Amino acid sequence: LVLNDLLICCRQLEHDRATERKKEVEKFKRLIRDPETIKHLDRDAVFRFLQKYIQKETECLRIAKKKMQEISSLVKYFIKCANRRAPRLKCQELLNYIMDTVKDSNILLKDILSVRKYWCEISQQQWLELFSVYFRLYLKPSQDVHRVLVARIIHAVTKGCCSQTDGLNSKFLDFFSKAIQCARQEKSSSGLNHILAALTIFLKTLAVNFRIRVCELGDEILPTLLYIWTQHRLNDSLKEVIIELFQLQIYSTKWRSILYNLYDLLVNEISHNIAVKENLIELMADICHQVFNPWLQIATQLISKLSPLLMILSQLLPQQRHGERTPYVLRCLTEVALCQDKRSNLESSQKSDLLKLWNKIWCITFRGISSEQIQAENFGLLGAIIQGSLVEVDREFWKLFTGSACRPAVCCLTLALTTSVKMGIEQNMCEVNRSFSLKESIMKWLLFYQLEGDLENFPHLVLEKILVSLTMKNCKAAMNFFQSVPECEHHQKDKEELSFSEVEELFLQTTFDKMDFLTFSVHQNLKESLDRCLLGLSEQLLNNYSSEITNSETLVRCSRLLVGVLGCYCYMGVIAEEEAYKSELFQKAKSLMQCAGESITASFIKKPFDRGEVESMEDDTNGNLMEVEDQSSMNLFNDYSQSTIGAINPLAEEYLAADIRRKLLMLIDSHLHMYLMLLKELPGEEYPLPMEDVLELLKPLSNVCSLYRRCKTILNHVLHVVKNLGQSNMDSENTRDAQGQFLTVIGAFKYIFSVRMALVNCLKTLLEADPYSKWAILNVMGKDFPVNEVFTQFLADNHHQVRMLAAESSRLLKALPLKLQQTAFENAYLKAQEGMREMSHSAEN
Repeated sequence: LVLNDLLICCRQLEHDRATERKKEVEKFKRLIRDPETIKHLDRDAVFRFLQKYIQKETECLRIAKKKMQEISSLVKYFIKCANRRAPRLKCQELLNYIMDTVKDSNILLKDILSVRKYWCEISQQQWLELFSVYFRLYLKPSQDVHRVLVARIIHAVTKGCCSQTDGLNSKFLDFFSKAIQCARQEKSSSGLNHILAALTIFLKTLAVNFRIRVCELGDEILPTLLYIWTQHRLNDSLKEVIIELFQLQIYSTKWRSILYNLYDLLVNEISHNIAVKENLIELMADICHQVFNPWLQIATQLISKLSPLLMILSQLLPQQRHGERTPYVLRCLTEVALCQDKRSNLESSQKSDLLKLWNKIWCITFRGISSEQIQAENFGLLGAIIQGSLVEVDREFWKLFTGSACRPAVCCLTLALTTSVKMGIEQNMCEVNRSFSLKESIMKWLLFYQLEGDLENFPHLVLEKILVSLTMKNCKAAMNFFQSVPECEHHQKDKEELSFSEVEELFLQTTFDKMDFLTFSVHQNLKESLDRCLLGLSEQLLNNYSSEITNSETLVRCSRLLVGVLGCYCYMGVIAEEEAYKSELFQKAKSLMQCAGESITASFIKKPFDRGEVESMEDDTNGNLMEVEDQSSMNLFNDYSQSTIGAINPLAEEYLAADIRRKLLMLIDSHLHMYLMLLKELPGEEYPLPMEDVLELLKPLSNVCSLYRRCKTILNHVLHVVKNLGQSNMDSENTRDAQGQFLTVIGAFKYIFSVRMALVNCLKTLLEADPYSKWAILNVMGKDFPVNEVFTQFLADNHHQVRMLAAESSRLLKALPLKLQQTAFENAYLKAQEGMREMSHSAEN
């Protein structure tokens, strides 16, 4: 046993290069069972799992002293060693992975295998992962596996994920890039460099970024072949140099504009339905670059005509509307005139009209210069549009999109008629936009609109009941008529097995309160509401008993349990007893245990992002439990009858954790005093994470509660210290972190001693190296409401800040932010209050 595999390991010496031809299979067989050998690997077979490197090449690479399958077999053997597959073995997964480099004459068998080997390894580390460059060197070389091409992005992820690291100006690829951009294939996966570039983008000069762009572009422009790459291409400067181009306006961009020239007709290059334009939504977004780089009429001229050509400017139209505000109110007519002709008549003209309607909407806030002639023409078109008055949908959009020209009301007929919400709940609001009273002139409209409200009998309306309710003016003429009207349906359709979960039905629940409690006084009708209570009490237990399928709808139903309160307001504020008192015990445990019920039970970037997988995308089932947890979140939301269910729930939640990360997510989602162990979740949990994960990102919201609390009073900070020790002690590996730890400083009074109610030396230390001074924001609170010697201390800090500024290529242009705009930021704090010494700093200026 102890030596049994050691025999096989001794046999691995005999399964080394010479005699290997059998015992390796026998090992692979010994592998094929190897009882508790991974346990021994967790015990002594790590060395075997390491011999699974160490002996392996000693078997293999020594035997390696045609027929590449031997490697592939050895690869299989490794893959078999890998097929331990519980296994981790990062060292070989480095070294053997290093050994899995070319440069370890290869079968390239690690190509997906390392990629395969990249999942929870790349959970753990990189270290350098400099072999990314070797890999980069590898792809830089001649032979074809497009595998590396996106697998670059893996290395990029390897940097881009936990690395807190980058370098070489990403230049090697960048160098290769335009080199590749001479002529090549395998580009879209290879486009992953853009991501790497995007990844690279951190805290560096867009100038430093600016190199290759048009360089690819025209060379790029020649082929379309993968729009994906092209899209992938379409990305970057359309942010980055857009980040450059969002800038100098306030602050070769012409060449970029020239590079953008390449776009201008690249618009024309579009073959495609609106599909190319649809695909060009990005390019439309990229066209927003073209917005203001002044051509808007040349667009209207490019809009001079045209069947699909309609769609283009039509597409372009919203982009024009969208990509900024402030086109020419002069050009408005130029559009509006051009718009007048086109937008009306076609099957497509609707989209144009919708755009025009949107453009019209876009015209609305367009302001400052009044000639209403266009508006009149529009008001004329307002008829001419309302003249068309026949559509599937976009009129629903176009409606207020026309109506915002105010928002005639002659179509309040169609509003009373709205059964024929998409427009309406808006258009009605757009109508309710007239006044409390104004649009109401027909006394029948409201119930007619409530008869127009017989259609959904539109969850998007969540407050539009009050919007529906807006006509009362204390008349209450139709008041209860509609109230029972569905309440009739509420009875009239009453079935336990029927469709249309009561969500939408309960969606009327406080709509009454959306009239009166909007405008006991509420609790009077609570029965007519409590009708929903049973309606709510209708479906509750069923899957709550069942633990079977189909409850996604119910989850979707339970999704409305996310109608929230969480603050101080009239309207949703009115929802509270309309919810909370409304369900006192109703589902209270009934929902609750269902959680305890739930309790026991292109993607390629996730090799590193298995943690991101560990973050996010795992499981739809119990996403309900999440939806439940969300529904459960109401408890906390409620927590300011049957509250201790919440207390139970955490006490329940307290139990232990893997998908319980999502529970740990819930663990955040939170006596509050007594609740301290709610943290104690993290206390193991965080400690468990060596956390290449963002994981404590949520910890902030948790710490937010910790804040919302912090002897009995004590350990939380003491823990949250460890939370800080999670970082300050870490003193490394954020790229992210501390922004909440920054936020943590609210309520100012060894290892943890210095920080507690000071901590700012970190905030001081927070200054220089970051996404550049990510922390720089954190300046804001720094003194933000101090006391005097505190302000003095704060000054001393402000000094210590000014002091901190000391330490800070274009890293100076970075220090320009990084010392300076940061120190300039350091001002902005001084921009706050007092104890100024204000330009006594600017003495430094």
